[PDB]
Amino acid sequence: MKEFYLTVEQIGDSIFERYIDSNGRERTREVEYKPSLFAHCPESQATKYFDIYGKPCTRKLFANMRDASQWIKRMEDIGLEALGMDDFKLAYLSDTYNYEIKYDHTKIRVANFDIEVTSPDGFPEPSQAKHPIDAITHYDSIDDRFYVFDLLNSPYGNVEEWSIEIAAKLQEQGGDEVPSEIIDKIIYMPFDNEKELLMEYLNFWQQKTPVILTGWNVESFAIPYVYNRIKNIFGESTAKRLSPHRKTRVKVIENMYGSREIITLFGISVLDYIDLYKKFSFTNQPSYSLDYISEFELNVGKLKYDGPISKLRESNHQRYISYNIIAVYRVLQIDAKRQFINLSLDMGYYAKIQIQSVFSPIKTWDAIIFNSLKEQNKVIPQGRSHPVQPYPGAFVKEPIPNRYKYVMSFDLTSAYPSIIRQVNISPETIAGTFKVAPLHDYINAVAERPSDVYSCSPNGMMYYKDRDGVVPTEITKVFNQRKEHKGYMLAAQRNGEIIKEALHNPNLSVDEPLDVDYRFDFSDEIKEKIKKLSAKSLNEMLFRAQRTEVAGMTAQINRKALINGLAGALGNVWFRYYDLRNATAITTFGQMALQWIERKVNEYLNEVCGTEGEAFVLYGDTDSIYVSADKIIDKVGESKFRDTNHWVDFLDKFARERMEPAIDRGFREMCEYMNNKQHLMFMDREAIAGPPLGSKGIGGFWTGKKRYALNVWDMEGTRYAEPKLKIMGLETQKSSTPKAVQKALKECIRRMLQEGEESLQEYFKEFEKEFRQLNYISIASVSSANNIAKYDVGGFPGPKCPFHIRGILTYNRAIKGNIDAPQVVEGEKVYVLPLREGNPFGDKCIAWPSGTEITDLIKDDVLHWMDYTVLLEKTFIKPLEGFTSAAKLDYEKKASLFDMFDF
DNA sequence: GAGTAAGCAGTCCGCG
DNA sequence: GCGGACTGCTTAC
Ligand SMILES: O=c1ccn([C@H]2C[C@H](O)[C@@H](COP(=O)(O)CP(=O)(O)OP(=O)(O)O)O2)c(=O)[nH]1
Ligand SMILES: [Ca+2]
Ligand SMILES: [Ca+2]
Ligand SMILES: [Ca+2]
Ligand SMILES: [Ca+2]
Repeated sequence: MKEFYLTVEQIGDSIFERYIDSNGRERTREVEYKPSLFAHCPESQATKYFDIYGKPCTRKLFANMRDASQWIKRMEDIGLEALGMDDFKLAYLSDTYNYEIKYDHTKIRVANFDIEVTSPDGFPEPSQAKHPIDAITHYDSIDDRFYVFDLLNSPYGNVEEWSIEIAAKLQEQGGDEVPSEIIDKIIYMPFDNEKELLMEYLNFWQQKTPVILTGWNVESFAIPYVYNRIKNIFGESTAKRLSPHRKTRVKVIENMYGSREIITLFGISVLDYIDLYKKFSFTNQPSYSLDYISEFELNVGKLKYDGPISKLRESNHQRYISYNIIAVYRVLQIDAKRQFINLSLDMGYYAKIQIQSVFSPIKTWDAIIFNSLKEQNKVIPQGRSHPVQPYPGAFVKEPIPNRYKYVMSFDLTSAYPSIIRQVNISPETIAGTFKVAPLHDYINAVAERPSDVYSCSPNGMMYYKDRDGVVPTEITKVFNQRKEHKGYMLAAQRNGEIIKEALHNPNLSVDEPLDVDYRFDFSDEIKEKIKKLSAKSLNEMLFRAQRTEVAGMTAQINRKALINGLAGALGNVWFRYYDLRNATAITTFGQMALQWIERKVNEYLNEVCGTEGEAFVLYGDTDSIYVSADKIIDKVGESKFRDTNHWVDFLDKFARERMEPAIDRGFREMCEYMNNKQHLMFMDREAIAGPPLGSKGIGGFWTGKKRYALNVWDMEGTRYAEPKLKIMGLETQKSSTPKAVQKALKECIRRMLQEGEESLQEYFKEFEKEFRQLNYISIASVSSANNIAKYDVGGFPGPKCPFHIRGILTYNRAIKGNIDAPQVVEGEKVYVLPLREGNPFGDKCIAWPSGTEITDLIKDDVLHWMDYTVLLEKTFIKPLEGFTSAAKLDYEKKASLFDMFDF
């Protein structure tokens, strides 16, 4: 097989690489790597190395990596550019794997682990590690085994062995309900003292050395706790055995809020799953506890136990160990669904970076572009310092706040990357400039055509048509990968809907789910069988379909993120190819595009409807337009339609057969106008929205920019079995809005959009009537707790103190001297509740860590003093007021002359 | 060390 | 009691 790297590190003048050899065996090697860098030379000098602008360079081959670094300094002291890859492990990887990396995941050791630590004195800080590590579950992807390290004897209690028989029993049977599919995979190792447990853990670590190290919060908790604990017991160099190359760094992160210390284990690629989740999932959760995310991603119940975690090992060791094991499994289950480890690996090897560098689009693209240019013997520029400057982004049309009955939306395929490719925007494709007209002049086709010769953006930039830039070339490769996966996700999504329609009439027989590939639209024959299947079979199929759609989602959305990342990175000063002319070329072309096509669409629709100057485009943002289809519908008359699906079919056909061509024609003209390399402005229909036919539903509404609601029947070709709400920006979409209020507001919106004013009024009355009976957590607000110290004036609120911070300060005072009350962590999320005046907390609000029940010592008082009135007004009524007034609708029956009668 | 646009809640402060 | 300037947080794209 072809060889591929596992990890690479630079240590002095040495490259340390773990790799898989041709026999598929894991190896390590120290390499005295001899780097190269480049200096411009005169034209007189024969060379095969040119920089990106075509200037000749001379190769400087250094005897070691320090030599190359010193040379960079000397070049700075002279005032001349030092060209080439300055991150030597990237050059090494590039030189060592000069071919497309084909990797095999079954040879890559992936470790998932979680430790337990009993603490009678509050949170066990990793930097101190003054408490015994009393459990470790470590899952090894190559043995496919959960290795369990269990401390029986500890200063905090001596316990009996954990029972695999009891762990496997149902909870309702006194057992721990450890999932059956992993019972046979547990290897249990009890220990009578800490020292032998850790020694045995290290010895096992050397034998099964992680390549990818993951789990939940491993980077901030488990890894540094294990390191510092081993350090304190055995010494630093023993703790250093956690590194395959016996090198570590007690690191520091430089950002915006705080000052922490994590451990860099050299020769290991750490991907804390919480970080993967935050980057790749595109959710913002009110909490990031594993219980919460597990419930969210998998619909498994919260791991139940009695009393604090600081007493769990002693009161119920049986459950303590089982839960340690289950928590490890849960991350594996989330990854089986989301597939972020697979994605990370795909991207890492594609770019030829250290795998942990997937968190940095900038690093990722620097490597991709470097490897691309090197193939053509081109020499990359030296990174330069730049001052941070703001620059303009997208256009957003101010919408008229209102209800909007029928709406058809259209949006450009991969807009920013497509602009890059259309205009040929790259550092080396710059041809010059032209004198700009005001933007509106391009929008309205009155401005002098920018160029006969070059490809242009209305920002003033000109690019070569006759040659490809490394940016367009490489962004196109990743775009095409993205396209393929979106194709799979949408097919699976459509297949899902075929299955949901078939569940309306489930057959009564014993059958099996069909062996199909959900990535491709079901054949007619498959559709026929589906119509005969049992409910059991169908639901299993729906599950499989939905798991396929999730996988395509992960793979498509994050390749999209990567390419969109390339466009944004051009405006980041740390990017080697930083250039505000290129960044601005994209955004400004985007602004023109959106407003250009708004004009063309109003023109076209006025023409086909035989009217003039009517406004069909009601709203737009970045690359999207929203079209009022009321007149399209009135033109034919609502009477002519059989059911809802009939008119959805009409507008679908209208968009595809009439509008899109007119849109295409409009953009091809703009392409010619800007003399672009390639026409790539593809604006496909997104949503088809309206009320159910015959209903009092209002279809949709806008309250302002980025704030709207649509009852959608078809989305990018997916015809839903049931209408689905498309809500953007409104409180139901915000993680700060309480759970039960999101739910309540959404149901209000659903009623407005599908049923009408009377239905809405009915529901509102009920909610206000019953809401006081909701669980306090479900009605608590959520906020990130940033810069807490800044507003802490002797335990009390300082000036300009934010509401949620004041609650944190209220919490701190009420738990002062409470030994095991959970401390709020700076930068993390809290629940927040308003308090009635005269409460025994002495302030107007309280806040405690999200995802957790509030400590029982102050829960009582919180429940008693919660201010339901304020909580409803603030989170529910006031947003609902915004929705309804914009929609010209009432949530409560207004007073009227009819009040004089008895109905 | 991907980007900008833009909405809403809240504090401070003015207002016979 | 509510506006406007201000920060903080959060979303749409
Ligand atoms: O996180 C983001 C989101 C958007 N955009 C910019 C760049 C985006 O190109 C642009 C439009 O945003 P969408 O309509 O959501 C996306 P796109 O067109 O990428 O992908 P489709 O083919 O529609 O799934 O906004 C960003 O720069 N960053
Ligand atoms: Ca735990
Ligand atoms: Ca788009
Ligand atoms: Ca059937
Ligand atoms: Ca869009």
